[PDB]
Amino acid sequence: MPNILYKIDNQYPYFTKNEKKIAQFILNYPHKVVNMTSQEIANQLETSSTSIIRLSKKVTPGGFNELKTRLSKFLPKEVTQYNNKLHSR
Amino acid sequence: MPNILYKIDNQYPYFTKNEKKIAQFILNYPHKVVNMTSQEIANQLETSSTSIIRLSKKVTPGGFNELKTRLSKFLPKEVTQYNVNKLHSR
Ligand SMILES: [Cl-]
Ligand SMILES: [Cl-]
Ligand code: NA
Ligand code: NI
Ligand code: NI
Repeated sequence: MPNILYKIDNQYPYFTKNEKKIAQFILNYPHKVVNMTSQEIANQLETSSTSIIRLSKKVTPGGFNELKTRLSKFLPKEVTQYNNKLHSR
Repeated sequence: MPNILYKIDNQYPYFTKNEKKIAQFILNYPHKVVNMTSQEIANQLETSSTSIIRLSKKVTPGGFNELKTRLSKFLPKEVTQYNVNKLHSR
């Protein structure tokens, strides 16, 4: 079974300085990322939205939407009824 | 300021299967947790009280009781006097 965080962690050392900044953010704040727009991430990291998109496409074919989808699989499931579902994105 | 739920949410993906079970319960039922013992949580989750204590110490140095103290800061405050608030109990 694939694991996007495993991939990013192990590819990380060969990324550019800017790619590393974005990747480290993803690895360190994977929960926060899934409910952020690319523009929001860019402002937080003092980079461009485009850069967030390009690194997303580098690590997964479907880019930013797919990165968030994939991340969400490794986040906590949410309670459906308080007497479970995939984490939101 | 620090936020223990923020920490657990963002560390969660790298935890072991058992740690994730415990952490998901804390994240999903944080109010329920503050008035449970580690043995009660263990029985709910079909795991060991020691594993609850270990996960607690992993996320906060004071362990299980400190976990509950920190959680209580993010729970509703309770009414001190009913006249026609205080830190949530632990
Ligand atoms: Cl690894
Ligand atoms: Cl978060
Ligand atoms: Na970071
Ligand atoms: Ni969440
Ligand atoms: Ni209460």
